Amino acid sequence: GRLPACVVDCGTGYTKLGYAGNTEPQFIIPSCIAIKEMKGVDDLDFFIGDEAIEKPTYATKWPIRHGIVEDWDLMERFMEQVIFKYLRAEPEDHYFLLTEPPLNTPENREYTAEIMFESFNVPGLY
Amino acid sequence: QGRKVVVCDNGTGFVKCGYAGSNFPEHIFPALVGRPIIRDEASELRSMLEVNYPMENGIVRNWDDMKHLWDYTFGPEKLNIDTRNCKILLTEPPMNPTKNREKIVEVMFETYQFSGVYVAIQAVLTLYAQGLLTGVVVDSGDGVTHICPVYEGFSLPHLTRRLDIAGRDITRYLIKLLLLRGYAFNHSADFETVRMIKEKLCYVGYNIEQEQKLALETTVLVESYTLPDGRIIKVGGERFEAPEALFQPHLINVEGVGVAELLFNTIQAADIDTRSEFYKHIVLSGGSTMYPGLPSRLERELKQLYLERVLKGDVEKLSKFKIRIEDPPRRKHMVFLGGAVLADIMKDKDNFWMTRQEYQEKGVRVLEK
Amino acid sequence: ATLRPYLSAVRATLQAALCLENFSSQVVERHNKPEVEVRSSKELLLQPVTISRNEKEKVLIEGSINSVRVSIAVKQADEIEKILCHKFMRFMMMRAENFFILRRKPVEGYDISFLITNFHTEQMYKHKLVDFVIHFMEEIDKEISEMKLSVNARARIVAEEFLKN
Amino acid sequence: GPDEGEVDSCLRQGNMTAALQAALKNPPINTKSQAVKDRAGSIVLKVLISFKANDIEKAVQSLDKNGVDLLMKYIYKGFESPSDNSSAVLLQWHEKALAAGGVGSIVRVLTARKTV
Amino acid sequence: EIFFHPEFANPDFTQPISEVVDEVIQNCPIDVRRPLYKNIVLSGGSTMFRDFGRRLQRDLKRTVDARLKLSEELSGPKPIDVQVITHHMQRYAVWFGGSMLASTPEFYQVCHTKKDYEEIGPSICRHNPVFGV
Amino acid sequence: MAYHSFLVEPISCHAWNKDRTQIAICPNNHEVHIYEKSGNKWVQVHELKEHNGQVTGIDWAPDSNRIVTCGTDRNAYVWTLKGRTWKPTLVILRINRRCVRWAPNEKKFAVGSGSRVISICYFEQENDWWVCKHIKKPIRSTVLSLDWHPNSVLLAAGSCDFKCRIFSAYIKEVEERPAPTPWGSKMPFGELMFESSSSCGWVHGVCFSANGSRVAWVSHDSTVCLADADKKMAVATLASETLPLLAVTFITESSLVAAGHDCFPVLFTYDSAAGKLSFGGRLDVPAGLDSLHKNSVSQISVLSGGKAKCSQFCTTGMDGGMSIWDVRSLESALKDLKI
Ligand SMILES: Nc1ncnc2c1ncn2[C@@H]1O[C@H](COP(=O)(O)OP(=O)(O)OP(=O)(O)O)[C@@H](O)[C@H]1O
Ligand SMILES: Nc1ncnc2c1ncn2[C@@H]1O[C@H](COP(=O)(O)OP(=O)(O)OP(=O)(O)O)[C@@H](O)[C@H]1O
Ligand SMILES: [Ca+2]
Ligand SMILES: [Ca+2]
Repeated sequence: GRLPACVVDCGTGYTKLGYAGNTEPQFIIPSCIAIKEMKGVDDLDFFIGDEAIEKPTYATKWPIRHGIVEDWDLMERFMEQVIFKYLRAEPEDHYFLLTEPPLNTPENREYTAEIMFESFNVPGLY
Repeated sequence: QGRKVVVCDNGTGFVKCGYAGSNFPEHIFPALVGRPIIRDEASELRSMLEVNYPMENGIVRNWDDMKHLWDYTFGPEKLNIDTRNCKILLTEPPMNPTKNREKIVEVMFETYQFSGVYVAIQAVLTLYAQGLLTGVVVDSGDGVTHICPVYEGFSLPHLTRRLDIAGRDITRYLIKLLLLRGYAFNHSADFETVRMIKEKLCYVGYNIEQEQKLALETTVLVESYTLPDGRIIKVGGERFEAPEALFQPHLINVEGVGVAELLFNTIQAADIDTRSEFYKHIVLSGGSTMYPGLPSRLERELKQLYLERVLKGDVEKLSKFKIRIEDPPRRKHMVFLGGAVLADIMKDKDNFWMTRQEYQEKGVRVLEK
Repeated sequence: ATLRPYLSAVRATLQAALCLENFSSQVVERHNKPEVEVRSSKELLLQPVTISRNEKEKVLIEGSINSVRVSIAVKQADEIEKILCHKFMRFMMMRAENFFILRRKPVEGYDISFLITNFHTEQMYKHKLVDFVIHFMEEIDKEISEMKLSVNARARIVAEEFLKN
Repeated sequence: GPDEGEVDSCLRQGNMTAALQAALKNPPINTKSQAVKDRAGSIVLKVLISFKANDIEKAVQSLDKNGVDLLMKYIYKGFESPSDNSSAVLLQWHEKALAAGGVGSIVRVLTARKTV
Repeated sequence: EIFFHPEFANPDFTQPISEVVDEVIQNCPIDVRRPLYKNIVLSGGSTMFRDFGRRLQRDLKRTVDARLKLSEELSGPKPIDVQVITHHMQRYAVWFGGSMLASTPEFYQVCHTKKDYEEIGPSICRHNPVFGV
Repeated sequence: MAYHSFLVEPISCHAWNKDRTQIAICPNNHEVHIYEKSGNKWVQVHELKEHNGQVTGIDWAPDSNRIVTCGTDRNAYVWTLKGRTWKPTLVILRINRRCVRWAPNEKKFAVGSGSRVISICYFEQENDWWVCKHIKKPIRSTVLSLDWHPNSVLLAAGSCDFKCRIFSAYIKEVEERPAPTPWGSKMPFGELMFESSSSCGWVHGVCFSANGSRVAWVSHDSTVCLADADKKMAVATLASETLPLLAVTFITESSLVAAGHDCFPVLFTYDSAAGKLSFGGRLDVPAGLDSLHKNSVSQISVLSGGKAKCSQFCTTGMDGGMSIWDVRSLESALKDLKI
C-alpha cells in the first residue's frame, strides 16, 4: 500500500536481502550462521551474515546446501536476524517474497509457508 | 476355407487388432504416425519425433497418414498377412457421416484391394459380445464419450448423444490438477506420464462430499508414486476429483450436463414401453470404463434422476424401478472381442459380406443397410 | 482421579480394537477405504466406547472391521497450556502425511484424532502401536509441562534483561 | 429394567455381594426405551460407587462370565457420564473386570449389537 | 575454463556445458525448442565471468549448424537462431526479477493473503500464479 | 513348530498341492506366487500375474491338479497346468462386488463374496466354459469363510450378518443326487438347511467335520460355536478370554484347533456327553511376542491326516511366517493336552 515489501533470495553461498523496487540489494550477506557448540533465549544468541564467517567463540554453520534447505531451525533464526537485525522492518506491516530452488519440493514450500506465516505473521507471502 | 478372417479396431488413440474368434486382441499398438527431422514402435520415440494422429475424434483427417497406418497395421509387424487373400472386419463409430462410411469401403476396395470386408456398428458390436438385442452402449475413448442407444440390433441416430469428455481430457484434467497440488509437469513433455499416473492412482468416487471429507480430514486417500526422473510425488484427493468431470462436465468448462445426466435424460426420453427395459440393460465399453468406481456412481446418479423426476419425490415408488448395469471384466475392449466373436460366427455363414468382385463390378456403396 | 489404570484400560481397549482387517467397499466397485471414517455400513460399525478419567481429559475409541479411529482430548489446566496444546496438535496435524496413523483434523469435541487404518494395522505391530498410543499420552503430558516451564523461563529472562538495562 | 427394592434391602443389610448380583438381572438390552437403559446404567453405577476398595475383589470374583460382559458393557455406558468422582472407582472396577474376563470381555462389549 | 570442460577436474563427469544445454533444449517440447534456444538467460554469480556466454553461444551454434548441415546433406531446413543473453544484473538476476515482479500492482493481487493462509491452510502457498506477460 | 520367514508383509491365502509337494500363496499383491521345497531351503517356481487386484481366495483341486483363484479383481481364474506354464482361464463370476474353495467332488467351486451371494460355479463341457449360478437366499452379508462337507453337495459359510449358515449349492447337472443327511432330507440349490442363532460378532471362521455330522465356526465376538446335527442341530458356543479367532478347523471328530487375533494357535475339545465345548489350551507355547507369529493368523489348512486325525497342521498368518505344526510334537510337548 504505502510502504514497501521485503525481498530475500537465499543462495547456497550467499544470501541476497533488500527492499523491492531498489536498484541493488540493501544487504548482500553470506549464507552462514553462528551457533553454540538448551533453554531460555539461547536461540536469540545467533549471528548471521559476514559477522559469522570467522567467529571463534561460536561455530560457523552452513544451512542452504545445493539450493535446498538442510536444517530448518537455523534458516529460521537466519531469516529472523535478516528481518530484525539487518532489515529492521515491521513484519506485520509488510509483505514478503521468498525464492525457491529449481528442485524445491512441495512439502518444502509448505514448510517455508509455515515458518513465514505462523512465526512472523506476515501480511503477504509469495 | 475362408482364407483367414480377421478383426481390426482403429480407434482414436489406441488401435486393437486380433484374429477372428480370439478371446482377446493379438496385437495392440498406439495409433500415431511418426516422422523424423534429423540425420508401440512410435510411442517409444516421441521426444525427438514428429507425431501425428490420423483418426481425430473418431474421424480421419489425413488420408496420407491413414493409408500408411493401414499398411503398418496389416504389415509384418502386427498382422503379417496379404490383404488380397484375406477378409477383414472394421469398426465404425456412431453418428458417423455417410461420406466417411463410403470412403472407408472405397479405400478398402481400391487402395488395399481386399477380397473381403464386413463393417459393423461399435455400439452394436459392444453389446454383441454380451449377447443381447436391446441395451445402452456408452463408449468413452480418447476422442469423445458418445452415448449410443441400441435396440433389436439397431441404433436410433436421434437417440445417440455425445459428451465432449474423453480419456485425453481425463489426462489433461489430472495434469492440470497435479500442478495446483504443488508439483510441476509439462503440457506436452510429460503427457504420457500424466496419463499413466491417472491410469494408476486416479479414480471416480461415489459420494463426492464423503470422498472430499475422507481426503481433507484423513490421510488415507493419499498415495505416493515414483516418476521416470526418479523423483516421487504424493497425490491424494486429486485421484478422484480429476475423473469427476465424467459425472459433471462443468468442472472443465464444457457445455453439457454430465454423462449420468445425459444417459438419464436420454433414458426418460424413450418409449414408455421401453423405459423399464433400457434402464435394466446398460453395457459399459471403452477405456474410460476401467476407472475403479464408475459403475456405482452411474447406478447412484441414474437412481437419483429417476427418483427426483420419474418418482418426483415418491420414496416408496423407487424400489419398483429396475437398476442393473454390468461392468464386464473384459469391458476394456468389448468392441474388439464383440467383433472377434461376430467374425467367428459369420465366418462362413451364407454370403452376407461385402465381396471384392462386388466392389470391382459395380457399387462402391454396395452396403445392405 | 488420575491414575495409571486409566491408560491400562485405554491400552486394553486399544488392544481390543486393533483387530482390524482389510475389506473392500460393498457399495463402490473396486474401492477400498476405512469403514470407521465414512461409516457407510451399519453392519460393520461396532459400538463406539468412551473412557473418561475426568471431566476434562478423556479418550474416545470408535472401532470398525477395517478401521479404528481413536480421538484423544488432553487435559486443559490453563489458557497458555491450551493454546500450546492447540498449536502442537495443529503442528502434528500438518504432518499427517508422515504419520499415516493420524488424521489431518481432530474429531469434533476432542483435542486430537488419529485414524489407525486396517492397512496401517497390517503394516505395523499392534503391540508396538498400543505402545505408541500410551507413549503418545504420557509424552503429551510431559512435553506440555516442559514446554510450559521453558516458555516461562524465557519470559522471566527477557523481562529481567530488559529491566536491567 | 431391574428391581430397586431387592437391591435396597441388601444395601441396608450391608451385604454388597447380593445387591451387585441382583443389579445385573434382566438388563434392558432388548429394550428400545433409552430411559430404561439409562435407569439400569445409573443403578449399576450407584451400586458400584458405594463399594469399598479392598472388598471389591471378592464381589468381582463372585460374578460369572456373562455377568462380567454385562458389567463391562454397563461400565462402558456409565463411563460416558463421569461425575461425582465415580471415574476412579469405575477405573478400579475396570481393572478388576479386565483381569477377570480378559480381552474377551471388552471384545464382547465392542462386538455387541444390542447393549445398555 | 572448468565450465567449458568438466573433464579437467571431474572423473565422474564428461559432459561439457554445450552438450548439457543442447540435450536440455532437445529433451523438451519441440514446439518450444526454438524459443528455449532463443532466450538463453544467464543467472547466478558463477556466470558473471568474462566471455562465458560468448563461448557458450559459439559451441551451441557450432553444433547446431553442424547438425543442420548433416540433416541438409541427406535431405532428398530453416536457420536455427540461437542467442545467449547477458543481463546487466546477471549476477543476482533471481533477486532482480523478484524486485521487478513485486513492484507491479499485480504482485498485490497474486500474493497469497494472510487471511487466505489462516482460513484455508498452508496449501494456499502451494501454487504461485505467474503474471507480468 | 516349524516357522519359515518368507516375507515381511501379511499373507492372504494358503494353498497346497495334491501330494503336498508344492505350496501356493499370495502376498497382498496383484500376482500369486507358487513355491516348492527342494531341501531345507524353499525356492519359488511359478508366478501368475493374471488378476488385476489384491488376491483374496485361492484353492487347489488336488486330484484335478488345478488351482482356482478369485479376489478384488471381480473375476475368477481356474488355472490349470499347461506344459511348463500355468494357463489361467477367466471364469465369469457375474458379481457386482473374498472367498473360494473347491468341492470334495473337485468339479465345481464355491465363490463366496461381498455380493451377498454365494456364487457356486461349475464347468460346462458343452460350451467349454465355466458358469456361475448364484445362491443368494437368506444371505445379507459377505461370505468370510466357506467350507464344504464330505457330501460335496452342501456348503457352509459364515457371513458378516453375525451368522454361519449351511446352504446347498448342488448343481444337478454336474453330479448325481445327494443322499439323505442328518442335516435334513430336502436338499435343493438355494435351500437353506441350517443357520446360526448369534446376533453379535462376525463369523470369520467356518468349517465342517469329516463325518459331516457337526459344523463349527468362529465368531469375532471372542466366541467359538460348534453345532451338531447328531443332537437335533444343537448349538454349543463358548467365550474365549483371548481375542477373536480368525480361522477354525477340526483336528479330530471331537477336537478342533483354531487361532486368530490372539496370534497363538489354540486347542479345544467338545464332549458329546454333556453337550458343551471345552478349552484345551495353548498349543503354541514358547520383537517381543510370546508366540511364533508376530500377528494374527489368517488361514489354517490341513497338511496330512484328514479332519479326523490330522498328522500335520499348516498355519498362515498376518506375520509373514509359514507355521508348520505337528500333532505328535504338540502332544509330546504339552502333556496336559487331551486330544
Ligand atoms: N484403467 C483405466 N482407467 C481409466 N481410463 C483408462 C484406463 N486405461 C486406459 N484409459 C483411457 O482410455 C482411453 C482409450 O480407451 P480405448 O482405447 O478403449 O478407446 P479408443 O478406441 O482409444 O477411443 P475411441 O473408441 O473413442 O476412438 C485412453 O485415453 C486412456 O486414458
Ligand atoms: N566476480 C565474480 N565473478 C565470477 N564468479 C564469482 C564472482 N564472485 C563470486 N563468484 C562465484 O559465484 C558463486 C556464488 O554464486 P551465486 O550467488 O549465484 O550462488 P548462490 O545464489 O549463493 O547459491 P545458489 O546458486 O545455490 O542459489 C561463488 O561460489 C563464487 O565462487
Ligand atoms: Ca541463486
Ligand atoms: Ca474404442
